[PDB]
This record gives sequence, structure tokens and C-alpha cells, in this order.
Amino acid sequence: SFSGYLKLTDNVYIKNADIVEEAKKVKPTVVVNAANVYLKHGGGVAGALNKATNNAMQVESDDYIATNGPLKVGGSCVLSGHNLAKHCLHVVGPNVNKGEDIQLLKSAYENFNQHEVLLAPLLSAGIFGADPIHSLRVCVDTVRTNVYLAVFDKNLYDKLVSSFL
Ligand SMILES: CNC(=O)c1ccc(S(N)(=O)=O)cc1
Repeated sequence: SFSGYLKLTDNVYIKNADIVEEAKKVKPTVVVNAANVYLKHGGGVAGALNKATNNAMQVESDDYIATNGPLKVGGSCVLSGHNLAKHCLHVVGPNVNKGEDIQLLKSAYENFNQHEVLLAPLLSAGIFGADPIHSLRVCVDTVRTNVYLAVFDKNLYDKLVSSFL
């Protein structure tokens, strides 16, 4: 199962790791993708996860969007996990750099409650523009299921652990 995680709360764990390498190693039931409403996995965690699937995630995602239309900000969809996980839970956190509402971050984390265990990044962190400290606080106060957070940046991981309340 998951190794080397630091326990933050009863159900939230954190590790300084590349979520792609973590998914390839664990092959969890669910890997969370930091998705946008269009499932266009061009960069960030989405681009990295999609690149690890040899673009199979993008091909599947385009067929999903062609059939269903875009997701809502704060929403999600379950697609294949390809070579990374059984499933990929594509969750759309608000992108502050695209001027989206940061109040939707709690709704985005509520999607995690539909899965008993998940490997996930911090929603809306990184290129999505939100404060990762705020994202971790929303995560621990919203997610009740077992969430194993992978934080790519070592320096951010240390800041997140050292400032955790
Ligand atoms: C392999 N990982 C990445 O390329 C990666 C990791 C983290 C980010 S973030 N969420 O923007 O800080 C983007 C991309």
C-alpha cells in the first residue's frame, strides 16, 4: 500500500512525491487528477498524468467531453486510471489564475468523499493559483475518506507540514 506518508489527521496523509511515480508504484484504486472543465490535460499534474498514460487519458477524456460536455468547476468525473490506477477521479478545483471562485474548493474536495481511499494532489494548488496551505486546510476539513496527498515540491511540502495546524 502507501509508504512513507506523514499522518496529518485521522484520515489525511502527506508525502513529498511525484504523484505520477507514486501512482505507478502503488497503482491505487483511485488517483485524483487536477483537471479543468474541458479535461484538457496540457500541463500541471494533468499534463504529467496524461503524459504517463502515453496520451490515453486525453483520448478517453476527449470522447467523454464529446458525449457529456464540460464538467462544472467543483465537479468531477470517474474515468480509467490507465497504467496509473484502477480509476482516475478528475476533479476540477477553481483556477484562481483564470479568475475562478476560490469558494468552490470545498465542493471540489467533497468529490473525494465518494471514494474510500485516494491518491491525490492538493486541489487548486500549483498552476491553479490557490494558496496550497489553504488547500490543505480545506482538504482536512472536508475530506472524511482516506486521502494520501502527494506534494511534488519539497520546499512546499516542508512549509505545508511545518505550518499545519
Ligand atoms: C511530474 N510532475 C509535474 O510535472 C507537476 C507537478 C506539480 C505541478 S503543480 N500542481 O502545478 O505544482 C505541476 C506539474
